Amino acid sequence: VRERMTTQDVEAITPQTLINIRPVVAAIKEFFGTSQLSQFMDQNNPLSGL
Amino acid sequence: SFSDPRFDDVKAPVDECKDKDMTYAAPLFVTAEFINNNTGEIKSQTVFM
Amino acid sequence: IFKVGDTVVYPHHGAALVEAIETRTIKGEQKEYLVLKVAQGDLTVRVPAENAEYVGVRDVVGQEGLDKVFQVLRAPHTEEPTNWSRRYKANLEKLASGDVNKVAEVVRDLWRRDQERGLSAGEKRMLAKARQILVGELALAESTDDAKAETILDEVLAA
Ligand SMILES: C/C(=C\[C@H](C)CCCCC(=O)O)[C@@H]1O[C@@H]2C=C[C@@H]1OC(=O)\C=C/C=C\C=C\[C@H]1O[C@@H]3C[C@H]1O[C@@H](/C=C/C[C@H]1O[C@H](C[C@H](O)[C@H]1C)[C@@H](O)[C@@H](O)/C=C/CC/C=C/C2)[C@@H]3C
Repeated sequence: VRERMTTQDVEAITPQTLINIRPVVAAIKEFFGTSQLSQFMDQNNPLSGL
Repeated sequence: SFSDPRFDDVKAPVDECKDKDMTYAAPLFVTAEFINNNTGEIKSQTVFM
Repeated sequence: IFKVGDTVVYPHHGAALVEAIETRTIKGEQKEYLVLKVAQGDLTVRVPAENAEYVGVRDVVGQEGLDKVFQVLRAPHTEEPTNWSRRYKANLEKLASGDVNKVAEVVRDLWRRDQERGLSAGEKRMLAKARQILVGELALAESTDDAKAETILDEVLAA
């Protein structure tokens, strides 16, 4: 955002033209999949779920 | 700026997501706002995050 | 100048509508902060009328500019050499300039071009985008429909 802020011309931009949410959703999906802390719910019985 | 993250409903129910291998998601809506110090305007979009 | 409920063309975003003229506070004073929503970007733009002339906001030009660009087309014979990167830079700077007549002349040049030659992919992207904003300005210049303005194009474009 700060990078393209200077490269973009005035009176022609909008937050839709400024913001890339692709790295944000990539960070969310990169945490929920393929982390250490995200885990398959070990659920052979409800006590192991709990 | 950035202001007021809010949500929509879920995209799909629980077992439907579990069957179709979709993540049980919900959209993020954010009242984003851009302001120029040069002349001064608000640019109050609603960015889907 | 501007009253609530009037259509008004705001560059580069084009035509938009005023919702109110708020006098909100900064530095003690309260100025002509007109809140204005647009149709494309779906955002509300607080504009002060003290620098509406700075940003160059525009009441919608009608049949004067319409017949102006309609006088320009159907023999829009321009010379530009095969320096087509220079051509694209020139019309991109023109497109940033946001003049209705020049933008219309260049997209009718692009119509004349792809009628024979065929534009590039991003060239056609720029073509369709400028057709979109120019047609929105036209369809609120006559205060009418998008399909009406497109039929207007088809019946004037070398016609
Ligand atoms: C060593 C380790 C996990 C091992 C695979 C199992 C943990 C020890 C289980 C035990 O002996 O009691 C650590 O796991 C992570 C962080 C560091 C380590 O990463 C590590 O070094 C190893 C893996 C880190 C992330 C793995 C992600 C994915 O790999 C698969 C899918 C995703 O997560 C894994 C899920 C494992 C659940 C386990 O659950 C255990 C039983 C089984 O061993 C497993 C079913 C249950 O005892 C449960 O109560 C205990 C859960 C562990 C608590 C939090 C662990 C986070 C599954 C194997």
